[PDB]
Amino acid sequence: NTIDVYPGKDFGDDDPQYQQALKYDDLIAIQKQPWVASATPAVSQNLRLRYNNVDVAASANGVSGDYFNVYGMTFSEGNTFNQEQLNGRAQVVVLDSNTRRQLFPHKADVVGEVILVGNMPARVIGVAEEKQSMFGSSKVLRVWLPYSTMSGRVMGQSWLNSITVRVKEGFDSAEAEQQLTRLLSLRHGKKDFFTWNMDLEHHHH
Repeated sequence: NTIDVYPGKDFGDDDPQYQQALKYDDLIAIQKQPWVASATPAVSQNLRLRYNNVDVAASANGVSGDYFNVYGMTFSEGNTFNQEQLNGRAQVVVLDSNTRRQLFPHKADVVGEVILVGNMPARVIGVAEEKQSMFGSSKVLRVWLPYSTMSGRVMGQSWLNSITVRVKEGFDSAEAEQQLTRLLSLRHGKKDFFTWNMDLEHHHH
């Protein structure tokens, strides 16, 4: 009914070698299948975070900030983006627990710190805790900014977190998922991704 496609083998696989599994050309190929109503990517930008002498690759996502709820992430410090930050395109950032450890190993509190997100300074407004979330903790360094702040900023190189494929009404969704899987295995020469098929009504994330 809707089918998510994810890179790698298991939930939580965002290691470097999996980030490039799903291609824009794959999205376009899916989009042309006759059983597909629509197919949408979720995209991160890879950039570098700079704080003092730390300079590290990270994946940044622009989110709408009900985002943390729907994935089961809570905040160990600070909070999610408020309405003015979202409307105002504010230069503010939420850290994952890996990023927080990397940049601020010693600090008791990091809310109010400023980091460079690529070439854009951003005030840290919270730290998200991923360990009890749907997919567990990241294997890489993740940050989140307001979607509006990210839109039109070419902050770095994009990769596909996932592709969500809506199946046309009345089509057999198990067979759809099998066709999707054949299509992509053939384009890749292997099964380096996995799928999660569900009721549109349950796709709350």
